[PDB]
Amino acid sequence: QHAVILDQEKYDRILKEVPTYRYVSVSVLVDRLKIGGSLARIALRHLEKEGIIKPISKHSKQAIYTRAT
Amino acid sequence: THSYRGVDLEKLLEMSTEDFVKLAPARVRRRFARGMTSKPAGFMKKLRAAKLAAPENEKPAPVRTHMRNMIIVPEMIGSVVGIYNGKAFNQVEIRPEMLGHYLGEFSITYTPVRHGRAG
Amino acid sequence: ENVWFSHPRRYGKGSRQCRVCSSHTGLIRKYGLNICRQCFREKANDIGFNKFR
Amino acid sequence: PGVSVRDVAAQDFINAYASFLQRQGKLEVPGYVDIVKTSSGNEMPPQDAEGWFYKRAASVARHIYMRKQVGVGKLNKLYGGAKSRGVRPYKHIDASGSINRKVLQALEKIGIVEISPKGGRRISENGQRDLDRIAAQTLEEDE
Amino acid sequence: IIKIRITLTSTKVKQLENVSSNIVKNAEQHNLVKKGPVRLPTKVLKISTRKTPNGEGSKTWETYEMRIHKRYIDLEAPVQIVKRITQITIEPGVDVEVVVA
Amino acid sequence: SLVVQEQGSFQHILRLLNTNVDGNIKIVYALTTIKGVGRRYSNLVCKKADVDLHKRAGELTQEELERIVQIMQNPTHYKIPAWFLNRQNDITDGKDYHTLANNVESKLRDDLERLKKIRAHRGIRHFWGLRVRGQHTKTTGRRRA
RNA sequence: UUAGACGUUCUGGGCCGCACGCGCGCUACACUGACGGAGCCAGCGAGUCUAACCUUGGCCGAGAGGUCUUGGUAAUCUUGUGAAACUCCGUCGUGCUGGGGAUAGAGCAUUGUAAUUAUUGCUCUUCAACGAGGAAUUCCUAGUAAGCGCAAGUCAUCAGCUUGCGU
Repeated sequence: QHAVILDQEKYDRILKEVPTYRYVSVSVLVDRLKIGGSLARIALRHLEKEGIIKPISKHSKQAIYTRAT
Repeated sequence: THSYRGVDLEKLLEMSTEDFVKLAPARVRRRFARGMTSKPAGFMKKLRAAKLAAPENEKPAPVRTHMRNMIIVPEMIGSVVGIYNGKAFNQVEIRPEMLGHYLGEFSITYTPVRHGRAG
Repeated sequence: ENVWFSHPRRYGKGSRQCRVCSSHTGLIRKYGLNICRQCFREKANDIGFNKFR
Repeated sequence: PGVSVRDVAAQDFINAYASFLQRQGKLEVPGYVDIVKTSSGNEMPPQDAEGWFYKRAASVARHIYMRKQVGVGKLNKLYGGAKSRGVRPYKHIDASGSINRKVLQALEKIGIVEISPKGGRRISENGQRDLDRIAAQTLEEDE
Repeated sequence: IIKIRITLTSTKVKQLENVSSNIVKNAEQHNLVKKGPVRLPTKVLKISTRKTPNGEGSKTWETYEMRIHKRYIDLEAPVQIVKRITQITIEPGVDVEVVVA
Repeated sequence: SLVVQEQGSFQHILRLLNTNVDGNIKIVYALTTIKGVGRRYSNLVCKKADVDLHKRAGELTQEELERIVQIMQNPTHYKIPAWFLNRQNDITDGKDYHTLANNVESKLRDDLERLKKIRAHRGIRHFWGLRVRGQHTKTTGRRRA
């Protein structure tokens, strides 16, 4: 079903597809990509410490992110 | 081969009823911690006195009683007891693995169902 | 005959009873009243329990 | 111009103070810190298994700061919640008392609360001095 | 002189307030410091029986109430005038207790 | 930013105590498919075996799994207190055992057969296939199955 | 009917017994969620003198609970009843799964003269049906419906019930 471990063929799919995502979120990752949900909640952290997406609101039950540029 | 909680069966009989409770479960430990004036001597005198009737042959005379709420102790091993179910005394020989149980566990108080099928 | 009344009555419905009719059913023991439901309803007015709202 | 812990957000103070207690490393966490459920209404142990005890010690010290004095019976009612007893409805259940008593004894040994007249435990001379210093740093975190 | 306290308890408003009024009226007939009547919150004692004997009918419920009004007055007086004022104002339905200190 | 790129050491379904453990769920709840461990026993044995709880089961190289199954089969030697234990002063030994994967259905069978051959009231209810605890039967418990 | 009692009292048992049909309900079928930390907010009330009631605080214990004391005959003490839903942060990630907790095993306690046909509480283990319920059918118009707990009655012990109360 949904992948829970990065396999370096999903990793480059992260970097070259989330800039095309104008709305990006936990449920956005698991629908268009096939990712484990808890991997998405780690990915949205990783996509913030180096800016590829930017936060507009961070609630514990809902994260909302847009492309940085 | 039979042991209760690590002590052998030949260690059970050569052991007082106080030392048996010290390794019993919590219900048995609680009852005889507050078991003063429980009147235990009237029944237990008739059990040892019935073991002298049979020298070496088959099981002793039954000792019928109403006390369904009495915990089986190792001094009762080998005796036979008629336990009042409410209308009738049922003889049950006290097997060694009956320790810590109530006498009412071995005399049912109802004839179960037999739903239909008159036959 | 030393077994005549020997069963303990120290708690539960067998010990307490109504002080007007000596029943065990429907007892009211709020504020130490000890009167049955039906007896209390006939003399709540004398005790001082009126019915306002 | 001078701040108390009442000018700091509760969650942001307790997290910041819990980290400070662990960095000092002198609290004498009990050996049973990783076995216990912390209430009989709970189902599972605390998830942050390394530093859940420092968060109770930080939460309790702020609570004693804001109140006059409390004892281990008031903390059990505070930290307890509803219990799922399956097919029967929920009800309030008090928390574990051994944990709160060990927290209070640890705080007395570090010397941040003290035994009080009228019972319970009040916050101490060093308690106000030390709670307010981390209270000062938490305001000035924003660069 | 001595510090005294008079506590009044009744189930009747009209029979209690005039008794406390007589207490204070005798208190400034010969003047002394009042600490006048501090009315405690009224207590409503509720008994909720069902309605009936036997449970036939709609499940209708009654509630009966007894209302307890309580008042205490904290006076100080010489020892002589204590007994007379505690004995003159005696009225049915009103329970008066006097605490010595 | 906890992204890790391990690719080769991951493993699918794997056997522990003769049970297929799912390899791609978190280890504490992956162990709970073993009959005899639960969400709170497995948590404590992972803590005692010193496993990072955030790992999937496809992690946990074989010496860590060997440590884990050492803890499960012998808890009291690794400071687990005797009140987690599934059997305490059990029925014959007086020792403290935590019953595990295949022994759970057998020790239960041992206990039922032990109190069936004595003709205790619990045993007769078990043999008849009725509710052995003191609970009503007139309206519930239908569809014996 | 009234002495071999239909009076009364005592030991046991039953009222709870299960092929099955019905009525009131409780918990659910999960992400508007479960779990773990953190925040922290009521109102109605009840409570012991020749009797052991409500119990703060210290100590012990994983917990249930134990123990040493204390306050209160009460707008004074329990009690600000620091209630629960709720709120914040994190773990889970659409999988009858970390939803659900029926059924069952082993132990530790508490009330009671007495707990077996589990009184009840707790600890570990066991992990059932249930994926939003056919014909039918109930209640309800604003601080109402619904969600959420709390006190009291019954009580020695037992609340999935009721009478109220607030959120």
